[PDB]
Amino acid sequence: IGMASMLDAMLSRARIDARIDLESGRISSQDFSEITNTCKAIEALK
Amino acid sequence: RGIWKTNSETGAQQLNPIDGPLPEDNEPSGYAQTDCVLELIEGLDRSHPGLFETACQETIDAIQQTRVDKLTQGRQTYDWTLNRNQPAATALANTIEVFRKNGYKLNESGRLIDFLKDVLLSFENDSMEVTTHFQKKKRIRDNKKMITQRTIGKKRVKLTKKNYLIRALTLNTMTKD
Amino acid sequence: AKSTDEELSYTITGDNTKWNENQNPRIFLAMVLRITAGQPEWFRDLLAVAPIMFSNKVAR
Amino acid sequence: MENFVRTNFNPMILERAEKTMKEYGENPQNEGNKFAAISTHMEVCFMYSDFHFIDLEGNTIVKENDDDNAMLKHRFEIIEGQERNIAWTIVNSICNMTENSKPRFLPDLYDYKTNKFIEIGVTRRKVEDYYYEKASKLKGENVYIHIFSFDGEEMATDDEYILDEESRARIKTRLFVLRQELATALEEEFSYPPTFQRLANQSLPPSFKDYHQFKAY
Amino acid sequence: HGTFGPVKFYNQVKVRKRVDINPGHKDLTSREAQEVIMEVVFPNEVGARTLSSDAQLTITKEKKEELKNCKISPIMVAYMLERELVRRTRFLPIAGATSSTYVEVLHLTQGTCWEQQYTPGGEAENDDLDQTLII
RNA sequence: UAUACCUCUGCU
RNA sequence: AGUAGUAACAAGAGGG
Repeated sequence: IGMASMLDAMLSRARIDARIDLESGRISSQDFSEITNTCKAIEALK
Repeated sequence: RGIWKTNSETGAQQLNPIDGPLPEDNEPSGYAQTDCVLELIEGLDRSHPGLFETACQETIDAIQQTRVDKLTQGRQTYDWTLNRNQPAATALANTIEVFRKNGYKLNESGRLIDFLKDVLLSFENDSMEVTTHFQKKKRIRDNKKMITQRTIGKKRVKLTKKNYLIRALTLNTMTKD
Repeated sequence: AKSTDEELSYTITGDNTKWNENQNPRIFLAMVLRITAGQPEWFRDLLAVAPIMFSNKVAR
Repeated sequence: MENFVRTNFNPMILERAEKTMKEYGENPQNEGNKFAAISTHMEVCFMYSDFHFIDLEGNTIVKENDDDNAMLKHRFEIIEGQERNIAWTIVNSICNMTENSKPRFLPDLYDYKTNKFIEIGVTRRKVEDYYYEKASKLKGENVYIHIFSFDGEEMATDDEYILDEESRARIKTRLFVLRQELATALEEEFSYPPTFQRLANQSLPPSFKDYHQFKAY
Repeated sequence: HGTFGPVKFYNQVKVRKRVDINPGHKDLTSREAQEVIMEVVFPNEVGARTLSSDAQLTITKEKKEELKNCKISPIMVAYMLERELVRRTRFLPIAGATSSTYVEVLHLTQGTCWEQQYTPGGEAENDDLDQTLII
């Protein structure tokens, strides 16, 4: 359920999944910047 | 034996047999009497106290909780967009798209009662716009002869207040096999 | 159970002819309004929509 | 005032303020009770999150750049101003990898260093009237409710201020200016539009002349 | 592990009755079962509600433990748990035992003119044993 | 206009 | 011709 957008919902999840997977998990520090750059790049394309 | 009257909005000639003359033979009649119906429905209410109440109470809760999703389920519906039968979900998506393209987006909430508002509000428009599709015979070169090519392009069409209303009150027909 | 030993019982194996062709949308509006008596008027009017559209229905 | 959030705040907060209010009934024209109050609920979250980050080991760092860049990470996450299904996915993803309490009602932020969920609730009441209204209700679990004041005074749980004194100083002056511009500034509906109403009038028994009339009968 | 006895031939009287058709249903409502399934297979994506009962807690820990590291579509896991947990009933004509494990094998145990005596594998529940002892 | 071919379709 | 039966199939559409 959600009045929010399909792309915007995916973007919110994309950031926070990368967060917890690094913050306390098995993903590298360089990869968190790589995911959020793409999310920012997608956010720029609207 | 009922009462003919022309409709204000559609111009359709409508027969009303109810509360009409009582039948005088055993042939199939449709002269139902409103007061006799209400007596039987009252009789049903007396014999099952609290039934109508809880029946309505459950139907109230449903209407509040029901989403627009729920009309993707079930059998084929007649699509007014194309004047043909289509799967439920595509007829829904088609009606939502054309409603969204005109001034109707209450269903953006997601709840079904808001989609139902959009349907009653859509009768007030007297210039309802629908994109149709049609075949176009293009010609392109190929390797070194020029062959004809069927392609499809879209064209917008406005509808009268009758035209749209007729289509929303239209029910499709076919033979049962 | 509710009859006496003096009473009779017959059973009609029953069919209604021309069932759909003689059931009227106006009568369905009477039913819906009576079944919903004393409920909120928005809920009465919402359920009343279908019978109304059926009364003004047109067939392809 | 209807243009209280529009003249003051930046363009990014206005689109956020438009979002989840559309659900019950009211709109930006009716009430001045919980219209603009939701807008600053997001503004406080940005001030809480911005200029505050964490080091490689696990220590607080209050920098000036504010764009992470590899080696340093955000200290807070914005729960308020999201969809309800996304809101709990934020909360639950955190509580999976750190065995903490799952709150009953919605929180607004979460501190990553200290592991504290933060329910924001600033208003014109002083301190004790709105600290123990929430605390004697959301009890047992350690939801860190930060009760500010409109003027200046401040009362947290055990005076255990996780945030440094430089940033919370400017947060008081942020609310001190918006306070000064207060003075100088469950239903359900369904009815017929007129076309369907006329159809409704024509779909009755012959004796009746009006939908309202038949419904009364 | 079922055991067969003899077939007796007699006029088999069948009472049309609503009965369980999901033997070993750990009895929960559909909403309660939805929370359990979400916890097990989609742990990160759970809503506001939590595991209210100890029925829900023990079943969730068990399912998480049993289904851990099994390469299969989560959609299929969610599907089977839905079928497994929620009680389901049907009107069926039944001669004799009405318990779920007997209902399961009506095709095998009863015909029009015959009873195939049969005891399913596993132990009978005390509830069922107490009810039948009284009768 | 006929005769060959070629392409899509076999519940839409 | 034949199928069939209250109306169809006995190829339809296109390269026009």
